[PDB]
Amino acid sequence: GYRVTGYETQ
Repeated sequence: GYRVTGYETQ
């Protein structure tokens, strides 16, 4: 298994 996140704001 694995986990991933991403987040961005201008």
